[PDB]
Amino acid sequence: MELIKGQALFLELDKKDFLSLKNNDKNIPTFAHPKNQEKILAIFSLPYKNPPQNTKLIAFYKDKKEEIFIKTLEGNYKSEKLQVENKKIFPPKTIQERIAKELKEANAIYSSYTPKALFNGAFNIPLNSFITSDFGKARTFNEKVASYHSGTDFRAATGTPIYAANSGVVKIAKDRYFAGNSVVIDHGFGIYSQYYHLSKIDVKVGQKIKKGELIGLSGASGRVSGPALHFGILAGGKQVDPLDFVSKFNAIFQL
Ligand SMILES: NS(=O)(=O)c1ccc(Cc2ccc(C(=O)NO)cc2)cc1
Ligand SMILES: [Zn+2]
Repeated sequence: MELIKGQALFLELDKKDFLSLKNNDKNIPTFAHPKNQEKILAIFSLPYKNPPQNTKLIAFYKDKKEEIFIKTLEGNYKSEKLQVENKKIFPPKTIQERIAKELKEANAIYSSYTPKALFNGAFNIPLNSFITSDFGKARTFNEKVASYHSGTDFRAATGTPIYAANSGVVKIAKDRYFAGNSVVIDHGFGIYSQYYHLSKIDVKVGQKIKKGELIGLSGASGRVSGPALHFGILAGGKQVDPLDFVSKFNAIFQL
């Protein structure tokens, strides 16, 4: 199989006698296929930055094992050559402490695996607008990736109401260093949606939020280049192309 970097893929396997699914060390969780009772699914994701050239997964059954090979593609993402160089940014201690603390808080959440669906059918978009900046835009020195846009931006004047893309539980609902006012929602099975740069937050940590319910108003918090909504999806432990993942998830779970 082939997969473009920064994308997720739904793998399908026989349910009967299945014991586990592995990638070296790492176990990969599985969930039911919602339409076919003889199948199970797993989500597999390639990082954007520095992915392997190929990946070999193994599914262990009682009777036998099944090898899955996946080749990484580069895709056709927009990229610009960086001119300066990263050097390294030297922020003041107070900011470095804040960033490092927020990072830890995020990793703990992103590696919680909720083994049931908290969603309700298909994802919807968080507002009815259009994309102003795409997933995957890269900056390169030495044709190696220095940075990339890890979500997608939708046009929004400050104050545009923003709606949950699907049901779940809120896990983050506060001002954070680069993200501004942030909401992150757990949808189950390790799928998280992300809403950044809000001017207002209307939900609370631990709250159960239904699809289409209001979660805030858009703003420009944390942003240099003007107001906009940044929407992200993290799944299989990585940031992935949100519109790509939404169309693949919906093809399977549309009620
Ligand atoms: N540790 S932290 O402060 O919570 C933290 C660090 C990095 C990021 C990634 C990120 C941020 C903003 C944007 C963006 O809006 N593009 O328009 C995209 C990605 C998110 C949160
Ligand atoms: Zn963005």
